[PDB]
Amino acid sequence: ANVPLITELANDSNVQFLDQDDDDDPDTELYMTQPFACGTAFAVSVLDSLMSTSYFNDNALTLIRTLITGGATPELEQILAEGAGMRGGYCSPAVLANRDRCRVAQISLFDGPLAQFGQGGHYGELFVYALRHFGILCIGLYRFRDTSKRYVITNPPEDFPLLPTDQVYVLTYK
Amino acid sequence: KFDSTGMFHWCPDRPLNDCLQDRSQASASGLRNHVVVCLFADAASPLIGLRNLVMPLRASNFHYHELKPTIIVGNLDYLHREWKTLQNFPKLSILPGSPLNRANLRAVNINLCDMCVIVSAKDRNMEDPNLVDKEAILCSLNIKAMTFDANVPLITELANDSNVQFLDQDDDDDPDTELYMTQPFACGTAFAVSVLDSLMSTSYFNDNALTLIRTLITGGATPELEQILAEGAGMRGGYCSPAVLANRDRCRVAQISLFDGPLAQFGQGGHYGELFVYALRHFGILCIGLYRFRDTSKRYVITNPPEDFPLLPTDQVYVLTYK
Amino acid sequence: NIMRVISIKNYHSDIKVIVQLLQYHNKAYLLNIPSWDWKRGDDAVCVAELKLGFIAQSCLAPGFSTLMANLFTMRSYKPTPEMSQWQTDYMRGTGMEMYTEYLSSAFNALTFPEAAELCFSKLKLLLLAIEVRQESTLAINPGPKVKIENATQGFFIAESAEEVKRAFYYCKNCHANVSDVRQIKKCKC
Repeated sequence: ANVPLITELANDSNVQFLDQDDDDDPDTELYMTQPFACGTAFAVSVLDSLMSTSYFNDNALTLIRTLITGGATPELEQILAEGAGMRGGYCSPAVLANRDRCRVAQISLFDGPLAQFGQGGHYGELFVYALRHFGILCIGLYRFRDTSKRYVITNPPEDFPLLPTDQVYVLTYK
Repeated sequence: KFDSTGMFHWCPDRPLNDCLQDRSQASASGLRNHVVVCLFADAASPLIGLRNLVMPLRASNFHYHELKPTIIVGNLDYLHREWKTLQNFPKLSILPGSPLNRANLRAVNINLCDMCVIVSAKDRNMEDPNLVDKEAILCSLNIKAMTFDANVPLITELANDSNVQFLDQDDDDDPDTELYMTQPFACGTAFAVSVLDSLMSTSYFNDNALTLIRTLITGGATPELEQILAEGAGMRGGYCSPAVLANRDRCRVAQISLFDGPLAQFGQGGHYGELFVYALRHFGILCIGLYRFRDTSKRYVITNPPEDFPLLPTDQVYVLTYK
Repeated sequence: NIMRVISIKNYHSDIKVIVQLLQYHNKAYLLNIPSWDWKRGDDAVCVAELKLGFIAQSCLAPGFSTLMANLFTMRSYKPTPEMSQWQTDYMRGTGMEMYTEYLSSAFNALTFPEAAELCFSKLKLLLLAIEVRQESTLAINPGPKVKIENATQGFFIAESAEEVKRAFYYCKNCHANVSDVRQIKKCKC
């Protein structure tokens, strides 16, 4: 039962049918629904909304791809266009230095040096202590539903409490 | 070596696996100064009849070493049907895969090429009117954009005429402008199928028109071949007698430049009339028209200019030789 | 859709064009068009790249697909009294969106960690990236080796564009001890 799942859905209103505890109206909009907050669902219609964002903010679509694909350079587009495919080679030390870049990852506050904040700290204290000593940047939280679904919080305020059983989105550099 | 008629070059009934190649075998073979044919087709598509492209390239007018080898690029399941016609010709080289893979093109060497043809064979004029030659237009753009260690000879089969708009970069032309006045149709990079409907009129008015065309185009398509090809046996071999081999000595279309040679004296600042008479008396050569550079590498066409017409050094002339 | 772009770019070369493709490999055919310039505003939105890409990042860290979907898209903040605690705090997050603007002179010759501390503590804003000069390029959360030059574009996440202006209007001497952050809006430092 306690399984990580994620589903590609063409139609948005079909999100209704997934979960058991549907404490939601049919008239309610997609993003406010339970499973889309937990990340068990995902719509294809989000890609049409990205067309708008690319028009208004010029440096938006670039930022997205860098976060998503890992490191999709324009060199690969030209190389993949040839038809030979992914070319091998073990590379020089200069090229292998490019791997040292950021990646998205999730950290819990059950164990580790950051667990001191989990008993009853704040998000601001976590942010500064992470950035100075370790070189870590926190984006947002990923809490339990009540006190195993988990809703999302993108960039909370400074004065915000933190439970022990919480999880945080992080941009590491190692 | 030759046909029963003694007009084209001949070979025995080869299977398809002799002339087939991989990318490595194509690159390993040092091909230069050759013909390429980008063929777009499915397995279950109608036959074009590629014999009529290759046949005039393999005329008995040209010697064995002079023949330009052809390199067809397309689907196998298509070409298996057309092989029964093509098998009896020298210097073919069928490469599988689509002509949009640059690896297929770079192995074949479009870099060193005489002419790269593009032909479609899919079910066109069915769904849309303007998005018909999308595969032909993309392929021409693909080759122009592709570079290696742009200046490529190209020619494209277009069903719709207004699609000529999309080819060139420097389009200094209105959309309302008629086909023949457009840039690429003067240069010869484009060619319409709609020209064949206009030939129906010419055949009605002038009785000895369609005959003249075929003699210039096909090389030597006699009515004997029509009866022989009707039997179903195909292109019959035989090395022929000296009487039949005398028929190969006939005219052929060819192009001459005025950069080098004995005619280069006129290129500095002569006239077309002086070139015409000097060519005809001494050599036995007939000039039809000029093929100039655009300005002072596209090249527009001039069919039969006046006598008092200047000639630049970097010019080219259409010629009917007899050797 | 590529053919459509050709006709558009044929009619007028200097025009901004954005395209939806399905396969990733078709992006190369846009580069074959000569008037196509990604430097000057032209873009290409692949379905397959982004569709599976969001799903891929969820495998690494779950629920990131929603974070990103809510970040870039437009969402209405409206806390009603019928809602519970977890639903209300979620809505606060969805309203926060992507905004870019130049930095002040105070950030010159500082590191990215040292920069973000001043942004989070005093200005109450987050930083993701800086447009580093070279052919310029983007870099998400760089190390302390890289420093900031003059007139560098910041990458922020915040409630609205009005709050991001506080990055531009700033000084070490003038805007030091300010309690209420709404007071900071002075040009003449």
